[PDB]
Amino acid sequence: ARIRVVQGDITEFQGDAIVNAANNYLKLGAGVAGAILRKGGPSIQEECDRIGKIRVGEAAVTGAGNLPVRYVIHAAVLGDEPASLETVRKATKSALEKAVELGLKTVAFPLLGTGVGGLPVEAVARVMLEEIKKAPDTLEVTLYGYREEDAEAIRRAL
Repeated sequence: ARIRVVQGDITEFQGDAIVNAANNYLKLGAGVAGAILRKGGPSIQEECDRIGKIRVGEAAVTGAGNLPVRYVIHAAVLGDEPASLETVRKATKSALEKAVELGLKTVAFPLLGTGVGGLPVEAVARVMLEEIKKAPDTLEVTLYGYREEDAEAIRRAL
């Protein structure tokens, strides 16, 4: 895979899709998921509802409403199970698996598990980069740090 690192609002990403740090109930509540719902519109939650609960570690795909991107890949990092580097690794792999299957060429990922999940940026960046590097070169993953120091931490892990 190809990798870019930026600092900013993931909802403004211009590409094929963005990954949402989701709970397995696919409920857009706390975190940026709330901003995603806000800017994307209720259609995102509606599609999530139609899908129903999934298992922590898995991912689900829906449209992105009014977001510049086409899809929102919901990576379930916590909920019925606590966030951990293990759930982060699994959710990342699942999100990537969905991206490849849709033949996407540009997808943005946040540091899964570091928001509501409360996991450390350095450890999460490491785990996610290991999984991302296994993806095909046809896919370019943009990692978003919500603070400049987070983006800098991701770059140090490259």
